[PDB]
Amino acid sequence: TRKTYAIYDLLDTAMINNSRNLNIQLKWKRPPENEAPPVPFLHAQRYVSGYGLQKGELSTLLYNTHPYRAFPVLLLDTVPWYLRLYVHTLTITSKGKENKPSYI
Amino acid sequence: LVVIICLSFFLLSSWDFIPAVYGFILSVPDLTPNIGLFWYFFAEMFEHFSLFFVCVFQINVFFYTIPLAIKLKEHPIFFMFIQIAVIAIFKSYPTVGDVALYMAFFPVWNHLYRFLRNIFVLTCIIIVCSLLFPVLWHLWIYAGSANSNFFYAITLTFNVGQILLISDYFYAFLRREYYLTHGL
Amino acid sequence: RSGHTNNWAVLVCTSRFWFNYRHVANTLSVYRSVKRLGIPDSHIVLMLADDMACNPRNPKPATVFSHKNMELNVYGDDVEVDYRSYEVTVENFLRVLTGRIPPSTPRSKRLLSDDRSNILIYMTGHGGNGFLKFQDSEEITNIELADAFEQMWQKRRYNELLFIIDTCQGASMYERFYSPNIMALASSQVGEDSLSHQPDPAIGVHLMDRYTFYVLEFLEEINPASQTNMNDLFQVCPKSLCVSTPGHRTDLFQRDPKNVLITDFFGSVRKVEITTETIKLQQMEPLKYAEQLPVAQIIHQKPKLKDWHPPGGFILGLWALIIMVFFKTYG
Ligand SMILES: CCCCCC/C=C\C=C/CCCCCCCC(=O)O[C@H](COC(=O)CCCCCCCCCCCCCCC)COP(=O)(O)O[C@@H]1[C@H](OC(=O)CCCCCCCCCCCCCCC)[C@H](O)[C@@H](O)[C@H](O)[C@H]1O[C@H]1O[C@H](CO)[C@@H](O[C@H]2O[C@H](CO)[C@@H](O)[C@H](O)[C@@H]2OP(=O)(O)OCCN)[C@H](O)[C@H]1N
Ligand SMILES: CC(C)CCC[C@@H](C)[C@H]1CC[C@H]2[C@@H]3CC=C4C[C@@H](OC(=O)CCC(=O)O)CC[C@]4(C)[C@H]3CC[C@]12C
Ligand SMILES: CC(C)CCC[C@@H](C)[C@H]1CC[C@H]2[C@@H]3CC=C4C[C@@H](OC(=O)CCC(=O)O)CC[C@]4(C)[C@H]3CC[C@]12C
Ligand SMILES: CC(C)CCC[C@@H](C)[C@H]1CC[C@H]2[C@@H]3CC=C4C[C@@H](OC(=O)CCC(=O)O)CC[C@]4(C)[C@H]3CC[C@]12C
Ligand SMILES: CC(C)CCC[C@@H](C)[C@H]1CC[C@H]2[C@@H]3CC=C4C[C@@H](O)CC[C@]4(C)[C@H]3CC[C@]12C
Ligand SMILES: *[C@@H]1O[C@H](CO)[C@@H](O)[C@H](O)[C@H]1NC(C)=O
Ligand SMILES: [Ca+2]
Repeated sequence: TRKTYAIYDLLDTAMINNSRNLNIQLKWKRPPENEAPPVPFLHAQRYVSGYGLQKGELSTLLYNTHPYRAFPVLLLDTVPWYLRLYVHTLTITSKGKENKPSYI
Repeated sequence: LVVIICLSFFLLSSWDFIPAVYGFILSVPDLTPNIGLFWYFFAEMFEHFSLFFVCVFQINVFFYTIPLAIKLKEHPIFFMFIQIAVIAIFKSYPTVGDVALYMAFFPVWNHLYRFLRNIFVLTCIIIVCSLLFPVLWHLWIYAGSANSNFFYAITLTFNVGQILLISDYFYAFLRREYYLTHGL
Repeated sequence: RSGHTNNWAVLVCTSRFWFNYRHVANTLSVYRSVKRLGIPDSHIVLMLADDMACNPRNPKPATVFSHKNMELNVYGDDVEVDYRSYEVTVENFLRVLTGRIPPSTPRSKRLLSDDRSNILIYMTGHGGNGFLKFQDSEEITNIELADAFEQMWQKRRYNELLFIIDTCQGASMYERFYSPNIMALASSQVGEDSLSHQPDPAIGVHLMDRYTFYVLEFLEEINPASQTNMNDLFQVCPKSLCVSTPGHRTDLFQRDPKNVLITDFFGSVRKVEITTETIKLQQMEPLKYAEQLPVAQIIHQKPKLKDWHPPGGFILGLWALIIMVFFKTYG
């Protein structure tokens, strides 16, 4: 994205001298609902499913908010030994259909 | 045995199945609750004495074969029945499927009914413990209102009832033999 | 007139949770005082069992206070802690004292004292008659501490030692000492066994214990160039400001307390020698950065997945064995 920055050069003696210091001020409030920037193209969440003290499930949600482009992601998970995992129960679903990973 | 083991090697070209099966049975590393006597004992153990106690409690299974063969030399099938019951009671990871097998033999020995004592109470106790397993499992694991001591007590009672029942049958057998030889 | 050449300090807090704010506050006050009087941060071994300065429950983050006026922060801007919440235990404390530490332990976390070193030890927590509790699981008895100090004396790892404990019935912890050159102070006697409870409103907890509060107030007036002896710390917090009675044991110690300065144990005063001597001296391929996330290479770095099938030799062996058995019972 094209971004504009204001630069304060502290080595310039026009900016900072012995007789005058620097205090920068900035006016900003939460913008109205309209004119707010769009959400990023990628974000994710993680949670635990079930109840009790015997069995459960670990779930992750991945979002693609781009209008027309698909892109790949690489996912890394580490789990302690006490939570024993069953790999024949692993499922990946997009839009109600099964998604087959290229590498695992 | 030798041929079966050597054949098993060639399925995956490894010897890794052996520690995974027989070492697991002999060493009892997993502490999942069951109807047996090992899990809570080894979850509450002082590390100094663990080796000694595992050795003792796995010798206990193989212990009785020799004296039982000395006494029951002329009655091999009753000997088999007793041995199967002992295996079911004192194994490391027991299940009710192991229990059903020796209960299938009770009709063979029901001509000994007149010499049986305290059969009624033992049957009632076993029946009660069977139903009390799921309710206390629920109260511990889902409700959160109970703890592991309830479940441990139920396992203790179940095993004690089994032992008493087997001892009763053995006594009745010997009493009938005595009356046959010496007179009623 | 002391005869030492360096100073050390070991300050330990053995509490847990957020409602035990007081013990951590006491330890922080001691750390502030000893730093202000001169002992470097590399010669202080600080062990804290829980964090109260950046606990999310703290209404004022990164601060710990001693009084409700909130005019003195004892955590300070400059602080360094060697042992965190899960590495504080009876076993590690005993290892640090006796020197029997795992080989890979760094220098900053060990006590490297010698024959010419004065040491100060301070402890606080929940205790009883003859024991002090670490977190809630374990305890240390007076016999073990008395044994560790004799282990330290036999190798000549100190010159003089000062031991202070702030607990209920704290006098029981110095009864079994039997090594030379140890002086001990306590906040309460064996009978005295209750503890105060006046929570602060704005923060929500009880701030600090009384004895260490008055001891820190008497150490706030002492400066690096002070001539105060150890006879003035024996008259601090009389039963009238506290409700318990402080004690001292000084029969294992060789010097007169009227000749022992406060800075011999709470500060660092060096021995200096002017130097007046001198030694005569004669006058083509560029390099590239790695690629983040190469997709095709990742896909081709692993062979494709084919379904598993039993080997044929195993099948042949099985069926040959079975039929060989069948040809015995039938023919
Ligand atoms: C028929 C022949 C039977 C053969 C053998 C008998 C075997 C089973 C039968 C009966 C039981 C005997 C063995 C039972 C022992 C364990 C079980 C137990 O007692 O616990 C209680 C279970 O309740 C029951 O037993 C009955 C409920 C249903 C079961 C029915 C029984 C069988 C029925 C089958 C047939 C019925 C009808 C059939 C006929 C048709 C649960 O209570 P609780 O947990 O609250 O109490 C415990 C504990 O209590 C005991 O165990 C009793 C002690 C001796 C019992 C042994 C019996 C003697 C002889 C029996 C005779 C039987 C006949 C034999 C002859 C043939 C114990 O006192 C405490 O130590 C224990 O801890 C306590 O738990 C709680 O206590 C603490 C305080 O709350 C607490 O500790 C924590 O908190 C403290 C802070 O103050 C701390 O200081 C502690 O460090 C600690 O840690 P903390 O910081 O809190 O950390 C917390 C983190 N979680 C404990 O937490 C707390 N749980
Ligand atoms: C038939 C009964 C009475 C005993 C005879 C059966 C033998 C053919 C088997 C049974 C157990 C086997 C042993 C079980 C375990 C091991 C450890 C194994 O060591 C490893 O290398 C395991 C780990 C690794 O590969 O690094 C080497 C083979 C050996 C001695 C096996 C050799 C073949 C043995 C003796
Ligand atoms: C019927 C008679 C003649 C022999 C029956 C077979 C057993 C005597 C053998 C067969 C396989 C053996 C086991 C194969 C592998 C191991 C793992 C080996 O190392 C471990 O991993 C031990 C477990 C642990 O200490 O954690 C220890 C012996 C053990 C259990 C062996 C013990 C003896 C076993 C049960
Ligand atoms: C007829 C044969 C089976 C011998 C008679 C039975 C017992 C005299 C022996 C046979 C197999 C032995 C077991 C083989 C393997 C193990 C695992 C071993 O585990 C370890 O050493 C790992 C660490 C630990 O858990 O202490 C403890 C002893 C134990 C149960 C042994 C106890 C003594 C046993 C039951
Ligand atoms: C020969 C059979 C039938 C009966 C003899 C008992 C055997 C199986 C048992 C009895 C005592 C046992 C030993 C007891 C303790 C130890 C120490 C440690 O190293 C683990 C195995 C080891 C060395 C055991 C090996 C198996 C053992 C020798
Ligand atoms: C900074 O100080 C110099 C020297 O006094 C002065 O000339 C200059 O005007 C000061 N800053 C400004 C306003 O540029
Ligand atoms: Ca330090």
